[PDB]
Amino acid sequence: RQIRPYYNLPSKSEHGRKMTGFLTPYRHWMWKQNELWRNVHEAQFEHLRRVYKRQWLESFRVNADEYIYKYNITKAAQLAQWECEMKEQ
Amino acid sequence: ERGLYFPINHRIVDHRIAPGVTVEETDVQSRYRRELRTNFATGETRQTIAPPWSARERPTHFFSLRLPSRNSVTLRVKEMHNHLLFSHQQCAPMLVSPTKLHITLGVMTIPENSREELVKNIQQSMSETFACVQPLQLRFRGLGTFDFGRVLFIRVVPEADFGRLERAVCDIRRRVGGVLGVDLKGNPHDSYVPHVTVAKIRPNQRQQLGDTIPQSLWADYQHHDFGDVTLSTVDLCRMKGSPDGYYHTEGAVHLS
Amino acid sequence: EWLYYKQFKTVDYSYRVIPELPEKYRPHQSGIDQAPLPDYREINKMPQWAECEERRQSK
Amino acid sequence: ARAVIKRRSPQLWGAPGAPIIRMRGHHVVWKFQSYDLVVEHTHKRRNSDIRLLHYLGKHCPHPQKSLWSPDTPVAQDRHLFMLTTVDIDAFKYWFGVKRCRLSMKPWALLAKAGLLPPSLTQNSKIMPKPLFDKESLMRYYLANRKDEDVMAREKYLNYENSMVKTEEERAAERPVAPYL
Amino acid sequence: RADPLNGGSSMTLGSKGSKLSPEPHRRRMPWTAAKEYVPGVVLNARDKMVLDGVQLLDIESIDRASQLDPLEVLRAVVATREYNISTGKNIFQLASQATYNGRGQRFYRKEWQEGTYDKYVTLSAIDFDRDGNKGTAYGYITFHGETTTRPVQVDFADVPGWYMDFVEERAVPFTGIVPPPPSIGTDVPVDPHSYRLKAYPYYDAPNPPEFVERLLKDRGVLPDTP
Amino acid sequence: SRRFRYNTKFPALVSYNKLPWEVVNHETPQFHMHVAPHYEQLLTLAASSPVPHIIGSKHIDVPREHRLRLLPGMLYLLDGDTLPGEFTINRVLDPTALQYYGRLSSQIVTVEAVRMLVPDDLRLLCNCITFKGPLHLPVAPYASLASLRGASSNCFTLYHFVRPNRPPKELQLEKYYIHAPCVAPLSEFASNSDERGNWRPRLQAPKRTRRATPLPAYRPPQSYLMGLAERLAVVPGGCFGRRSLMWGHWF
Amino acid sequence: ASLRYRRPYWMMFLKGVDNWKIYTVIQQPDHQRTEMLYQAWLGGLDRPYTRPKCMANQPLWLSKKRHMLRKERLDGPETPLEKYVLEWHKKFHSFQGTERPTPDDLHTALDLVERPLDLSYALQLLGQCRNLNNIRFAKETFLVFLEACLRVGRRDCAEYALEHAEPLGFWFIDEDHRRYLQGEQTWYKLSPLDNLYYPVEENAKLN
Amino acid sequence: GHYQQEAFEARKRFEESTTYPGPIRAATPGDTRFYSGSLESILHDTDRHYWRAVTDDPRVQHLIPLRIRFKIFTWVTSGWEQRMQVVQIMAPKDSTIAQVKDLVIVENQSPYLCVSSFHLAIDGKELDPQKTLGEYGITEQSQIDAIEQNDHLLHRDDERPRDWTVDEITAEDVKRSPYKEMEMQPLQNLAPRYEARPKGYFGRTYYSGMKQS
Amino acid sequence: FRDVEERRHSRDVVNELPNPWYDYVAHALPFPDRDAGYPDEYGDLGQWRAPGGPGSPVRGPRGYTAEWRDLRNPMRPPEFPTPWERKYRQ
RNA sequence: UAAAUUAUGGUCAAUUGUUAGUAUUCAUAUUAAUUUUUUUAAAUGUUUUAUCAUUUUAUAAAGGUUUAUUUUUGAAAGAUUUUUUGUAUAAAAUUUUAGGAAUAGUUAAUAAUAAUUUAUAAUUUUGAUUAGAUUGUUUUGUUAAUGCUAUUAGAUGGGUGUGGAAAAAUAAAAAAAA
Ligand SMILES: [Mg+2]
Ligand SMILES: [Mg+2]
Ligand SMILES: [Mg+2]
Ligand SMILES: [Mg+2]
Ligand SMILES: [Mg+2]
Ligand SMILES: [Mg+2]
Repeated sequence: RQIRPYYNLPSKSEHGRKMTGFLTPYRHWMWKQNELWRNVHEAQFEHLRRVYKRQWLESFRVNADEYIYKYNITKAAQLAQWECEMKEQ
Repeated sequence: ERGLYFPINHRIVDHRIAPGVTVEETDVQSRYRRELRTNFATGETRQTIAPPWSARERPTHFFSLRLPSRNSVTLRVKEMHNHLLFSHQQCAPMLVSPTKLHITLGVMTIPENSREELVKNIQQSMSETFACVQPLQLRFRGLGTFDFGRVLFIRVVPEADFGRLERAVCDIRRRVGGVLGVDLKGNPHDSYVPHVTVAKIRPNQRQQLGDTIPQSLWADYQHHDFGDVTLSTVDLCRMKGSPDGYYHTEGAVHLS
Repeated sequence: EWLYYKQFKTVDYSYRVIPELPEKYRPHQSGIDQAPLPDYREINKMPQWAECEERRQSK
Repeated sequence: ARAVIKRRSPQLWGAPGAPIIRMRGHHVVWKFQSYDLVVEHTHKRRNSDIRLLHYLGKHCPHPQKSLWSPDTPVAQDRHLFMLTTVDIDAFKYWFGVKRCRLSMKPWALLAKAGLLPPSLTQNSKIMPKPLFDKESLMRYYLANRKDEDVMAREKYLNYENSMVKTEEERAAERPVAPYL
Repeated sequence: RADPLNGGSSMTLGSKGSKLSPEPHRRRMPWTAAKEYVPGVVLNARDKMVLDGVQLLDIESIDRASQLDPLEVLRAVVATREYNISTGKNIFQLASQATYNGRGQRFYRKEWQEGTYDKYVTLSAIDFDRDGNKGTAYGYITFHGETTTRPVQVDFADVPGWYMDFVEERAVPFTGIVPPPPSIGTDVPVDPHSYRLKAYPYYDAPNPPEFVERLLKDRGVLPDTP
Repeated sequence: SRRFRYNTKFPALVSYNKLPWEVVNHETPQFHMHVAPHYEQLLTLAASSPVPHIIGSKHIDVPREHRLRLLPGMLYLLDGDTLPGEFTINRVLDPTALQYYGRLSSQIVTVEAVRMLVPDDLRLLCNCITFKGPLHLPVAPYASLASLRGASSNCFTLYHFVRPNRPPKELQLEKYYIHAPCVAPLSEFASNSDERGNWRPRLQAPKRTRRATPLPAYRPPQSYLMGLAERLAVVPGGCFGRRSLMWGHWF
Repeated sequence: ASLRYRRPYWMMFLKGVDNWKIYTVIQQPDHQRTEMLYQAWLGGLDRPYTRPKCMANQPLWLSKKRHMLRKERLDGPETPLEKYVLEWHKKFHSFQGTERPTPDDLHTALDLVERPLDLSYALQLLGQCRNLNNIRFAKETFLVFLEACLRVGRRDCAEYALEHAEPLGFWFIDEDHRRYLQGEQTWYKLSPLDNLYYPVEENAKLN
Repeated sequence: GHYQQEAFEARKRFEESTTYPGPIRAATPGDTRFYSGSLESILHDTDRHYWRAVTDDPRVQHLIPLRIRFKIFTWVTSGWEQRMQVVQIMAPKDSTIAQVKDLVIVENQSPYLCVSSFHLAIDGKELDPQKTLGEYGITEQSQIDAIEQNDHLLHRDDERPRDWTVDEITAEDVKRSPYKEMEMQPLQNLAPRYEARPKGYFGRTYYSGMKQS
Repeated sequence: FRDVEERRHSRDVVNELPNPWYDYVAHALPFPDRDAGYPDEYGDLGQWRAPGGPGSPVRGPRGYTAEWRDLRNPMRPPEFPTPWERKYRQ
């Protein structure tokens, strides 16, 4: 959740929530610091995201065109076989 | 309440309008089934279309099957004229006189200089093409429109000896337009649509008559049956309306 | 906070304010008659301080 | 966007949301319990199969003695084992190309495997979270920063295309005499 | 979408932000646009204990028996005035006091002048509705010595957070037209002695030492004994 | 959010969720809000390079018949003050309206007067803006405005004809955003100028023995704040910039 | 926590309205005749009436007609001042008024005082001109107010206006006007035409 | 843009060809009304519902699908909104603008549009009812507006319709016009129930091209 | 952080060693590379059949040809006189 | 219309009732179940927010359906400085009652038509519609075996129509913007 501490700006109202998120400057500075640290984490995280993306794309190229090699040979063979069976026919 | 909540005929997306427009910016309203109304309903027919350079020049001569005397066709077209004129007599200038009724097998432009070489050569090739063909019994029922509803004609049904016509025509098409270069308003590798032209609006007429023949006249005769006719006679005709009272005839061939 | 919202019949405890619908929600059906017309001359009698300051105005 | 919210199992955004890699298993006695690594949507239905993109694997959270390998006087190998099956082609596809999310427990797992760095939630409570000030960081950065082109090319090789053509395979692939 | 925080990085839901983009996330709800807002609850919230022991009247109580000592009326007016400034001063409360309804003056909100934040509003014109303390207020925004090209409705003009400073040099009569103040890079040649830039696009402030002390005394690096 | 493909949901005839079509009312201040920042750009163009129909010698004259197929959209400048015939005169004295001409009057010619002229039949409009004195821009010799006596007798007027209650499109100002350079700063080095010898180059940066004076020490703000403007997606001032760069917001 | 999905779409951003669930069910016949009865209870109409389809608030014209048919108090105006105060409430308190008072109208209003009652009235008008309407005064404003507090023989209110003039918003008080209340100058003003000191009892030294 | 002049120029060069045989209509298919999907989609006439790899000969367009824009006052619950409705005809290439008015009048199905006389105009300039589309360079892409009689009076409170929110609707006008059709007094199924957009939808300022805050 | 880490990472020798998990994607395609033990057209299990037989995809297809020359009579002594064991050639 | 070998290959089908003249799957058997036993579930307060408001949070209530249930990205995923595209709602198969008759806001064409448009209309004995029973097309048990015998549960109309999508009124065991 978004943490609401007790020294956030208290809203005096009976018609609604008792505490408005508004920060003591200290809280803002703090939050900034913590969030810098997690930025450090997510940098490497998304770095790995796109790294694996190109890894997967490259493997797809190589294996898929190996596949197209073998497959085309197959369907060329079948087609030859057919036109032969039709000459025989 | 008396049918589908959203009638199926009313579900229409217009893809010739930009994407996102109809969702947010504005809605576009149109009667969309005038356009979707098909080629059977409107009575249009797709004739071999001219290349622009050929489209520029007037046609001079045409091939025709001459209708014999005592036709089912001529009779029934006369009956149709009677009915049409009793309904609306504004048709009177549109209609073609029953004297000029003929089957149009193709249209062509001959230049006036090379005139005799072309008529002799054509006539000869024509006689060779039709040498083996015996007379043709063809069936006429139904009406159709050329040139945006300006030309109103009787269709030739492919139910009969029509098949033979198609080969026959496609041969002269490949001689007259293929061999000696002549302007056939279409491609010589394409077949012409044979027809009997009944009503027509010429350029001069168009001002007083209007830009299209109202479909309200011929709607009821649209599928009417005009009957069968056997045809022994092929003509190559130049179009002059005062020489003999029938289209002036430059050449002839007898099918027998 | 939560105690305040609790008085509402919100089914999911969602921090929204949903009122109720009483059988009598309007004055006329609660038996209350038209608001009584004010007697005008009675409220236009000058107040005490005004009379006292008229007394010290004549002095 | 439900009028009366389903209160117990809320989420973020509409359902089905972006696919998230979860660990889930039916609850039972602790002695038999296994987990499933599963790529699925954010909003689950009653049976987890309805939204299930892929099945990544089984993970058994019971340290086991290795009776498959011969009893080995090597110290480290006779620590107990923890067994997990990862499907890593599907993992790299989903995570990399499809841009998944991750719950924390699967993250710890895949960290152990060497597919991901250790998670955000794994805390040695020995060390604190670090401090920062921009001028010191700047001094360190001015101290060490590599060349622009070196860096650009590294980003090229990591993110964009890896496999490249040395001049040799060019020369070997270009047509010879009769059509040259 | 148009402008994400840290590019897309999804490793936590919180990693994105509290809003994915400045732009409204559904097109059917435009007001979801990212603004700079203000604590309306606290800043309206006027003090009702100022109105203790006062004896206010109402507008439509005109009755002879109803109203009171002129002395009581005066302390009533003063109590009411103190009740309206009891939080801060609204623009329209500041503007009615200044010459020409304060056209040309620079209205800064408290938090706009503290920290590396520097911003104010030059007043172009004002519409007082029948009620003062409310209305519409238009002007030019000046942020870090960079100014708007055209005037704009001043947002949160009604919320009582505003200060200004009256200068005769800036006053404009209703006849003439309030000029936009020059953006310091373009119209006026940049000068260091006249104006120095607080903060610039890649800058941010050094750590104030008391915050550092406090955060370490929180995380338990520096000890704190009862 | 992107715009969706097509509307198959609701009947077209009824049109359902549609952004309202914005229409410019000439009675309000809002009119000038739209028209003003265009005028300035327009004049700017006229100060640099020529545009053909901008400058007329005399008031255009058309028949009643062809009135509305000729006039609307027309914008032309005249030397004197003469108000178009068969046009009821409205003075614009309301300050809110006058307000939007601020930038145009300060950094271009001073605005002397503004006039809303409405045809007797009420279906046509003329916005008439009278400028006083010379441009606060430099004016080129080959430029259009150089053919005018009111610039470079010091008053001159802009005339803009438009239909009332139309979208702020068909007042045609957007054709004018052609951009030509002001050649005033380089006029110094042309072979025509005799001050070109008073010029001296700086090729090399001068040796510097002192660093820039350090900024005053940072005071952390004392009041309550709305939280990270990063995470709230608020651009740096709530003004301009990208949400990724948080510069100049408090901390 | 928004009411978006709880109530009909047109009710969005609905505030201050009493028990909004009412206007959800008003279509139903019994709720509708309930409302006929309610409108009749509010009065001001010839006919049985009901507010239009989806409206939660009452129509502007209707509440305006309710406001103008509502009989003002003070049916007995005697002093010119009371007349002018009734006209004042007519002009400037009119339902959804664009117009706003002028310091000249307040001077005019303040010159009609005789009895202390009228002082209270004029002073509450002034109260509305400062606090409610936010209107800057002129120099002569304190002149007017001062001579007005003299006319009724109550000088308490004048010095009470001096000791704090900032809340009441008198932005200029000539120093002699201060002295007159502090007791320094026997007289507050001299009438040039009269060449005598005001008030007259202090002018007893001038004689 | 670029397309328009690329294809225009292409057509114009195609017409100047001395040698062309003409197309073979067995090789130049029409379009299908029969294709997968429930919806019926109308496309460009150069385009087909199947895959045609080959570029067909440029044809002159004998039916030009004009779009003509109107202003409607749409009732939404809060009050009136002024929005835009396009009417789309197919107008023959050589047609006269009078005839375009006539085709437009027949094609509109909404009761609120054509009540009085309207004038066609492009970027605010009226068109001659006398002359051809050819002269004015009207194409599908061209933006054509339409202007009613009372439209220049709409800045007043009279001609602009009166919403029952702020205005009396009386037994005078309960029996007349859109008010009558609307059934102001709520019924159980709520009558024709119009689209509603709330008051705070755009904020305190209504919709605009320019950002006002 | 990234920089310090790259530094102490490149400094250790146990790295610069290929990691099968980190480095590549073995197979990106959704279908397998070769047929493994799945039921046949007759419904018979993988264990009941070996691939490559009659169910498999078909292989397809004056003077003298180049295959005429390689052939040689067993009567004539061959190319290089490889000492075949008589029993084996039998 | 000829045999075959370079020899067990291409990975296990295998059936168990002590009856009573004879004809016919029928009592007493094994396996599987109900009879039969508290070693796996669980308690209420969902949550932020700019304050009487506005953002986030979309399929377990019942009714009994056999020619039946069908769909997008505009939400999120999601990465750029702004206008961005096209593809979808449709169908085909499989459908129960021992003794069997008619069904109906109704078909198709027209079209953003028609509570009275036009027509020689549509469903049915190749089993309809009503009516009974019943939660539909990878799940079980028995068995050597073509069989026989199970499979829950979950989509119940509209009426200011919000939302990307109605799936929107207790009944989680889905971490829901530090
Ligand atoms: Mg998106
Ligand atoms: Mg249910
Ligand atoms: Mg049933
Ligand atoms: Mg079916
Ligand atoms: Mg179906
Ligand atoms: Mg209901």
